[PDB]
Amino acid sequence: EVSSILEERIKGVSDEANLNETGRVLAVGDGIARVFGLNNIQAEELVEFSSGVKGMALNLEPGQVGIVLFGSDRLVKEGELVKRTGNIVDVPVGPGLLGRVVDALGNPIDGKGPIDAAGRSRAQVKAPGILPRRSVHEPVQTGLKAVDALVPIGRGQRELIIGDRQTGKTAVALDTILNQKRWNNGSDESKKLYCVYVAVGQKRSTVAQLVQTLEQHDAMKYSIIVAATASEAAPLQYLAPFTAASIGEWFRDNGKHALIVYDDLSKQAVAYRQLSLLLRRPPGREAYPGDVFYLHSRLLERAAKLSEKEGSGSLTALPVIETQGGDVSAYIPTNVISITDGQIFLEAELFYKGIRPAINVGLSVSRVGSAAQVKALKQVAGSLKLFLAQYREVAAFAQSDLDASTKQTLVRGERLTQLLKQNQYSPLATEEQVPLIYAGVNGHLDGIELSRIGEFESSFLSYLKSNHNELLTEIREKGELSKELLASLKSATESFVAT
Amino acid sequence: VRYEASLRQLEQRQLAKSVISRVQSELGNPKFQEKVLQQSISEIEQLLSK
Amino acid sequence: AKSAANKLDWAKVISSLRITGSTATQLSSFKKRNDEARRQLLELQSQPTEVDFSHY
Amino acid sequence: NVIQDLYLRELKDTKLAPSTLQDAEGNVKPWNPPQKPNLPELELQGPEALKAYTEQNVETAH
Repeated sequence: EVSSILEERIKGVSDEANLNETGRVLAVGDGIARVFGLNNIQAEELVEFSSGVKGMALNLEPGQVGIVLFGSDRLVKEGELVKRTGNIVDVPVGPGLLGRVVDALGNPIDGKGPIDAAGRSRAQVKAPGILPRRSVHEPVQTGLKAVDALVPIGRGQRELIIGDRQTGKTAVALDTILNQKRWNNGSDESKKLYCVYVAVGQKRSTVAQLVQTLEQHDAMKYSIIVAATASEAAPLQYLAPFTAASIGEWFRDNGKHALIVYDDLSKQAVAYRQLSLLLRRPPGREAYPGDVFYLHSRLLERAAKLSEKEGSGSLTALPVIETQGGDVSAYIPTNVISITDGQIFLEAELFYKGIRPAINVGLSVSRVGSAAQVKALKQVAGSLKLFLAQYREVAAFAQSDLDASTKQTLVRGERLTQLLKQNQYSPLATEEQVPLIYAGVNGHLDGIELSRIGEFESSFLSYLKSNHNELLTEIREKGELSKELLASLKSATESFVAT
Repeated sequence: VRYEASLRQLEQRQLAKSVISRVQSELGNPKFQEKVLQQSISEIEQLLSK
Repeated sequence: AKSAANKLDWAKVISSLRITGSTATQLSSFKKRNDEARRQLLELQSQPTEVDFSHY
Repeated sequence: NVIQDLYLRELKDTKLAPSTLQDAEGNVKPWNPPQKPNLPELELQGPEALKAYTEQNVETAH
């Protein structure tokens, strides 16, 4: 009992040490121990103090090496041996991180078990070249019709999620993982997206809810949750996306696919600000380092859909940037906006108007496009974009007397807006994405009252399954919409509108 | 269950002050001498092995 | 069962229409309705008596 | 070496004994057996009711 624990603990200090190169603290202030020694010292090398804390050495000054502490100053005191671990920051990579909430070092903070790892690989690894890359054909499906069709996303792709926190910023991200559960079931490991959620500056109480939610929806078993909490030190926060990416490279390398969602790189920036200011390295615009751009570029360009040269595998990424007014002007947004391909712009107005989580999809864009979209889903959702496009313009005359054309647009558009509403943690199969957009396109939703859109949806889907889940199964398996199948589908929808 | 777990933690803390007591025993005795001598010869053994 | 009672009751709302009143159609309906919904949730509140006195 | 000495002495000579069962009992919710599921009485008793149904109902009019 207490004894079993004692034996373990004593075993854990059994086997005498034998020191080598040390440094000694001259003075320690503000997480910047200034150490005399460490003559040889790799850059970004891990050094372990005699207070046991670990550090990296961002300033290698000529006669003293200004270590950056990954922890509290209380532990450190003057004249403290600072052993040189002699290993650049590395984190385990391997399948053992699957279903594990780990700290940056890789220690399971959920304590679900030690990481099975085939290597520990260094935190910052250079981006894969031009010729290692290949065009993205594979779509990634979030089970949200609007995201999958209006903002078509693939695998390898890096695309922004700029929006305001707690509007279910995390919820939008989580929804994808759940629809990816479907794909995960699908044997191929380009369909097994082993997702990585990088929780930056997020309190343990919140992250406890997240972990539990993932487990609830039984998705925490191909998940990895890299946790750098609000209180967790700024080196850990800074290197947390970098180290996390290295895990991602292992999946990508193995030809598998995975999705890494960095939430929020804004707090990664803030941590770097703390580091830089304390290292006296000048803070850039808005007191946020200027080579934060350089960091973001290195991190985000490791996300790639590889070619068969390096095996066709990928590392999808979805960085999340938190805005306080939608101020894209702000230095950290401007930089990230430039680096990312596509943007998702989630907006408050919609939230109030009952779309929760709320996305303004007029101000969302894709710059990777429908090449990462199902052919079927593309076919029956070109129309949708145009109707909605008109709807935006003709929403600016909606509030009376209106030409029939304008009024018609409003009828289809209001029904569509209601259909595109979605509530947290509801993923929806592609074989049910394809029918719903078709109905709206054919204006079959127009007749069924706005309030009755909700009723229409569930009923329509069940009716489609009853009438022809053969048709639905054809949509899924063929992956393409044969004219005969859309003919039948059109008839089916008409029949459903009738009852 | 709650108090049982609390009692188990309390036992570790009770034994923690006992560890401190046992440390004081090392530092007084001519274990203080004998084991320092052991460290000296151990240091010799390691350092000759370098 | 209890749902049969209420189903017959709503037929009787339109039967009590064929005569006068429904002032005690409502007294019957309210009584059966209340206890049906309450007992359905009472029975869902009930968890078998026993706890893991082996685990714990 | 030092580890072995410290351990040997410490573990061997230090093994705590728990507090009283009374003290343990104080810090926990003990248990006592709930009683009574509720006993109500038979609804709307007697021929007061029988007369009430017969007499009261005649709820038809022109």
